[PDB]
Amino acid sequence: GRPRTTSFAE
Amino acid sequence: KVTMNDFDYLKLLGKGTFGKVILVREKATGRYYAMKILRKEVIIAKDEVAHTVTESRVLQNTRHPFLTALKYAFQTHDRLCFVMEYANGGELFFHLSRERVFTEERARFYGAEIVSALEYLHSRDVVYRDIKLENLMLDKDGHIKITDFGLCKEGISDGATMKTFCGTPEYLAPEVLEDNDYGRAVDWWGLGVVMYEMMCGRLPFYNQDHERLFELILMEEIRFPRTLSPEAKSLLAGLLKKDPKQRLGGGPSDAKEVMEHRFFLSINWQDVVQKKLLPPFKPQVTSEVDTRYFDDEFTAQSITQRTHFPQFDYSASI
Ligand SMILES: Nc1ncnc2c1ncn2[C@@H]1O[C@H](COP(=O)(O)OP(=O)(O)NP(=O)(O)O)[C@@H](O)[C@H]1O
Ligand SMILES: [Mn+2]
Ligand SMILES: [Mn+2]
Repeated sequence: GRPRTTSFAE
Repeated sequence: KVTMNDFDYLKLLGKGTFGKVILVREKATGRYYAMKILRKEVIIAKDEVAHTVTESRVLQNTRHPFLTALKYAFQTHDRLCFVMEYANGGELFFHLSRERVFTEERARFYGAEIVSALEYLHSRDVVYRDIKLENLMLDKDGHIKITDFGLCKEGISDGATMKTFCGTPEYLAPEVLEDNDYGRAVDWWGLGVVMYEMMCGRLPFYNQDHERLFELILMEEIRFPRTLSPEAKSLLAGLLKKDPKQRLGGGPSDAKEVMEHRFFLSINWQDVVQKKLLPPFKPQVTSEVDTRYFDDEFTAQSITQRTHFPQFDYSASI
């Protein structure tokens, strides 16, 4: 499966 | 000088939580490109100016066959634009989601090209930090094209460290999930996660809740299918070692440790960078506007000096 993954930045 | 009206906006290729990528055609040349459009107001409000300038600088100053090349970098009164070479073959994510799993030889081909690209980046003192299937594209010939340099960090030579808590949740290295600083070895963990997905058909660690996922990355041990070759199990166990110092590629020689691993014994590293190896899959695109390797969720969507960003306004010589 696995859905779309998005990035982040603190 | 390059402007917004010099291009024909055809269709949406991808969308992030910050910006969008549209397939464009340059009016004067008739050539097709992928334009990453970022909104200035969102970037300034989230204090992400430094990362966006770095994305531009890395795209401008890098030259490698497995890295997406930049044609133009320009800006308007409210938008920032990157005119990159178009990767007709789509994301590795599209292909893997369809095929469920790749053979070890197919994974070796893609892995070798990513290692070559990461070696080049590390030699130019750049750490990528966002290795993922959505960022690994295929060109019209079937070769890897790493895109999205949004979380890159420049000036990181040898054992130099970084402090920003960033990346993609499912791909984060255990050391990034700890306090203080981390080194360049985070890119090898990322390589490990994509190689695992390609050969085992799933992420090594997964949970919909990020808090539980972070516990898995830090505490859970990796499992391998019984049928996976010993050389593949060894590559994955090495790249996915939790301690960066014990990780394959985590030592002073960096990429050399990965390149010399037995899984890559049949690989000639000069043949890889010179594109002499035959791709195991060639994208079956009929035209330059054929987006069959991009998700319908994106392609079916209809598209409609104090704020001056430094180190932009570029035009390629080659
Ligand atoms: N050069 C390119 N050619 C074709 N498609 C591309 C190209 N660059 C990006 N894309 C597509 O557009 C999507 C989003 O672009 P990307 O540069 O990753 O945006 P982003 O906002 O930085 N994403 P992320 O930070 O990963 O959440 C990618 O996942 C690709 O599917
Ligand atoms: Mn991305
Ligand atoms: Mn990004």
